[PDB]
Amino acid sequence: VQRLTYRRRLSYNTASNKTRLSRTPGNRIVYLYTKKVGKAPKSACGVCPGRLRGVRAVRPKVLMRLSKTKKHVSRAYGGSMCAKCVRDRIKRAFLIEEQKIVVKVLKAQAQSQK
Amino acid sequence: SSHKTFRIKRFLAKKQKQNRPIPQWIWMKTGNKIRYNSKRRHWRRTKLGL
RNA sequence: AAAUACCGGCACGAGACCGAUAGUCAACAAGUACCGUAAGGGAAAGUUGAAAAGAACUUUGAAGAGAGAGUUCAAGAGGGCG
RNA sequence: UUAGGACCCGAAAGAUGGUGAACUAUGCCUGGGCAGGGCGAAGCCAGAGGAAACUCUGGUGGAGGUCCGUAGCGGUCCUGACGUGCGAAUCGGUCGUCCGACCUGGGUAUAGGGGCGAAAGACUAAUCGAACCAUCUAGUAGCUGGUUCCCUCCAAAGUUUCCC
RNA sequence: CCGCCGCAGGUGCAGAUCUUGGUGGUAGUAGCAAAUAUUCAAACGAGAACUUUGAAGGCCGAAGUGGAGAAGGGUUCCAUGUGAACAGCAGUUGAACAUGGGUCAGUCGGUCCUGAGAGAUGGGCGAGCGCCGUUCCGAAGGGACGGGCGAUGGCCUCCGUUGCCCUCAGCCGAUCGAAAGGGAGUCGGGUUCAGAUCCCCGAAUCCGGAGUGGCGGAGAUGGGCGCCGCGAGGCGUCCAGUGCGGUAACGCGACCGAUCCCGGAGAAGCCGGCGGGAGCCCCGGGGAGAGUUCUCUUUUCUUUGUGAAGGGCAGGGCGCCCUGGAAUGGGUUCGCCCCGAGAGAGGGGCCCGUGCCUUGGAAAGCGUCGCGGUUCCGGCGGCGUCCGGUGAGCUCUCGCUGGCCCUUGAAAAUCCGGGGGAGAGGGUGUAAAUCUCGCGCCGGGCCGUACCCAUAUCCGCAGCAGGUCUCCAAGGUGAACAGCCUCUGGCAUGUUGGAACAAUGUAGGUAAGGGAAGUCGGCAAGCCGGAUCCGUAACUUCGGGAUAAGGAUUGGCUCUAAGGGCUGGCAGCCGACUUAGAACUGGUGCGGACCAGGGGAAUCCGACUGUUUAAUUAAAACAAAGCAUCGCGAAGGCCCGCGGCGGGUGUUG
RNA sequence: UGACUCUCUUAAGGUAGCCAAAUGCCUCGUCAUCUAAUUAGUGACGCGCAUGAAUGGAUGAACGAGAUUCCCACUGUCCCUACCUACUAUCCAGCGAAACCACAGCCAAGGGAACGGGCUUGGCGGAAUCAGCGGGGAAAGAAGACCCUGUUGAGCUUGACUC
RNA sequence: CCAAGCGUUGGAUUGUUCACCCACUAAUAGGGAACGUGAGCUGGGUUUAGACCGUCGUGAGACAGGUUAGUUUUACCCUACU
RNA sequence: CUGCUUCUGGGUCGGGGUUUCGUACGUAGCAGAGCAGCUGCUGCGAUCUAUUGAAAGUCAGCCCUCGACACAAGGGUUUGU
RNA sequence: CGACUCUUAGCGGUGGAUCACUCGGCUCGUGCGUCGAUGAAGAACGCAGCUAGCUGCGAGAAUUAAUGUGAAUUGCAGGUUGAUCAUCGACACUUCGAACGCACUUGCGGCCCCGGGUUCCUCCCGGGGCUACGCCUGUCUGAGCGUCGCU
Repeated sequence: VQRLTYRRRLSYNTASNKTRLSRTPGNRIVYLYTKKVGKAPKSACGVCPGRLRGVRAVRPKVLMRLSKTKKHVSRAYGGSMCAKCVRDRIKRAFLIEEQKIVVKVLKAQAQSQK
Repeated sequence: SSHKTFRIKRFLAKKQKQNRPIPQWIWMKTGNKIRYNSKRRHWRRTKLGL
């Protein structure tokens, strides 16, 4: 039964030195040294425990090769922030900026009776 | 080891070329006093320093 | 400046000195071989003969080793051999 | 008779300036590693018995400087083997621990009256109640040991006084 | 070389466990006894217990005596010759000796980064070599977008390289520090006596570069108007154009943009349970070649390929998204868990796919059977390389989910997305600036690469039973990576043989009857031992004690029943392992070897786990939680330094 | 015996507890228990030489390669030895050390530096050897680690002396 | 009294020589031989280094006062004996 | 301690005797818990019974052969009053 | 007769004393009294037809040029218009080293200038020269609510 060796000098089971079983066209099993499991970008908001959508989960120096559209979603804060926390901050941007006008108009109509 | 430095591999390269016997035309000279090579350096016995 | 010092250095001259277990650790491929991780520790080892003339040749042996022959004043000097 | 190496050999020491954490001690950094079983913590489910309060029952779950036990790591007893050894500490059987105050490789920090020490004056390169190297140093010794030709002539003392 | 007369001394040896060298007796003595083992023929050769080949018998038995590495070694590698020395017997053999040979990279490492740390400068200290210190007592930036004034190369075209000066800049420490951390990107087949992810062939891929960019595609070729002409088309003008689709999640091949700001990836522990996908093993067939065939055996054994990068599809995952409004609460896991902050049910979206299919690709590999070139060959050929099923299987890997912590489990290089919108671009065109889209062109230096990697290449003076970091891990028995036996691979018994079979040993056994009477002492040995079914005391901190104690059972055979998938309260088809009950049966033997707890009643001490005198002491010692004092509010407590506006606790209160 | 009382020594006079304990000199303490027999063990008894409360006292499940006594089971530990097996030793071919060694190597007594291989006096004494063996060689080992001395040190201590 | 020919034991506790005791016996007499006998063993006790207790000392430490853990080497020479 | 030709002697092998163990393989059976498959025959089945005190070993340091089969008058070194 | 053992002698071994030699020390004396950024001492690694060491030397590498000298060198080959030796003044002198671009890997550059890849054209390739610290004299450039000055 096929017992098979490390192919590199690194003779330790470290995160760099990780392999998988690969049957070749020579009808023999040999270690191919696997790439690491990439992570999708986590949200810029900081209340979303899950990772983003529409962005490739890949090791971060590979991102040079990826096309622009593989790295973002087509939206305001695309590939940076989640859809949930954007549209709650479109509300928060608005209802605060409205509340500014509510006290702005009251400011003069709290002054004008004196 | 297998993993060498260029300075150490140069050190080992010299100590190989010094580890050869005398030429047998050297003892036919006039003022000849050399029988064998006294500084011959075996790899079990003497361990080269380092 | 001079008179003065000089166990290092570069040249030399000499001796009521030592004679290879002596005299420097070292007369020689000696601060060499070797040892210690390192600092450092640190040896042993001169002489064939006047001249290699270093033993052609033949012979037994698997050879190492011999037996005759030969070289030399001398192998009773045979390549760590006055 | 002295002072000097002072007739020759010899201390335990002391001082000075250096080299060591490749072993080991401890902290740090970055890696690797650890069968198969027992016990069954909370949480949870359903059922039973009751008036609630609740008291049970059988499952589930998979806790623990938890247990048996392998590799690992150690090293109890035989006071076995060996004891001019395989070995300047090994061998065999039997043993301690084996999810954690765990084991371990590199890297790195601490250096000699100092280091580090779950503390034994243990460990610090086969060296430790003060490592090793070179020098001061031929240290000093009222104490041991030795102190090399011949013949000839003379020939003792172990008592007095004083003395760390 | 010496006599006599003087002169001078390193001037006389048996001793000093004297110093150096040499040689004895012991003595052809002790010894050549750790890990089961050799045997037969033959070959070469002067010569064979040892070499080689063949056949046999054995061993390691996948936690190996196997196949590869890291440290270290440094030529030990490989071939050929040699037999003096060395290899503690021998040698035709060797890691010996002597002659030559051997390590090929953009992709594997180093290089790059920073970690703990190390360490210049400034400053401070110091008699001084220096030391401290690493952001601190410092004028610590030699970088870029913009604008005239000029020099320049190409028809100075208008731009590249600049010169002079305006506006912009913090992120805060030179440098060093990992061949196991981070860290873009190479794989298949073949080839050597010794080298291959490195050479050859064939497939790619990464990064950087391009001066007038080598071509495409995108940008980006729209919409109103006023004329001819059956109608299309037509000739002119206005304005528009930094891309589009989906309710959304987000998708499509591009899809302008600076100083700046924000963020992400790099970049996070151990452990448990469960799932997905591989590798291997297993089950039922079919081939191909072997082995057995005295008898039985549709037999037993071997073998039955498809790389990277693409594309598509599974299959996983989702703490994404729309509908809708949920109690008679419901969905759902092994456990959980989930929900009016939006469940169920329905419909989409994304990510990962290492699986599968496909380009690669059958042309190669392998299995075979057959022909040539006697030899010079990746030789030309023919057949096959198949169809399935299982699973709490083991190993790796991916995901989901919980536990644990007075433990919270790295930094940087490098890389990317966004937010802004300063700018930039062309005026209907040969459109422009611009493109993270498809292809094309060039380039990738330097160093390491052999071999051993341990009962013989390392370190213990040695081929030393010691020590020394990992990866891969078959079949049976079994709870098992235990032990025992076997396959692949490896070996020749561990520095010798032969002949005997005495004492004394060393290492295993067994003993009638008694049974600790032995002895300091049950030391050593022995008993017990696995599983299933009953049963389990004192004491207790209620957890334990506990496998307490004490019993019964166990083989082989042959049935019975029970426990499930899958298609249309029942049929149809596929089960894969376990449990219980039973009969029969042997000379009562059965956990048959192997593996594998003697038990009880007390006392002393230390709670426990842990640690300790490496090499005579593993304990009652040390530690430990807990308890209790003591100091100190920082110009401080405690402590270091030769020194200092020094340093540790202190990234502390 | 001394709850009560007074007194002395520079302060208090050992309280709760525990005990011939790992702590008790006497001592093999006395009593009970275990045995046929117990300087052992366990349980008591306390005028305890010289127990005692974080120099911690008493206790105590679980735990222990810790130290003890007993009981059951099992046994060559033994009565009392015997046999077998493997590797040695043994003999042989090949190879081949070492420690040690004044010269050496048979005793009885005597005397002697008071325990002789040698001397004296008697016993006596026969080549060269092999396998064993532990009586002797006051056997080898290593300038006694005990002890004492030295105007020799070192580690440590403190109320030594000097800083 | 002649007399050492021949015997003089098995055990509980004790490291013990000594002692005491149970039981047998013909009897359970005393001794020597470097207080026989460690290259014969054993290592219980003493009498290293680790630890604990008590008393003692200001302390380091002391204690024929308890307690526990604690490396037992070599013959192949010459003799003697076999 | 023995043997190595009285035409015989030892050796070897065979056979006897002895003795150890406990009933061989094959084969047969209306024996066998049964079960499967064929309409009572046919498979599978531990085991049991018969053949069968069978089979196997038995001097290497057991006993007797007179049966096969070779072999056996040799070599070496020494010794004189 | 023995073997064996001892003593003596002859011879032969083992061994390396003795004696005799001495291109070496040791000691005293004399004359000189000279290293280095123009890269020292020291170290590393190379260099010979056949060469390991020693010595010699440095990619011009057991030496080059010049000078003197006048036929060798030599273990073995091989090939006077100056062989070879000494002398040494000219030239040359790899890497590390005070050690110098920054690091110590032989790892990374920065700038100017040449030649290939060209068709100065910016990467790439090779070559060349600079690129350390402390400091003196001057030089240039900017600094300061330093002390003033004039506008």
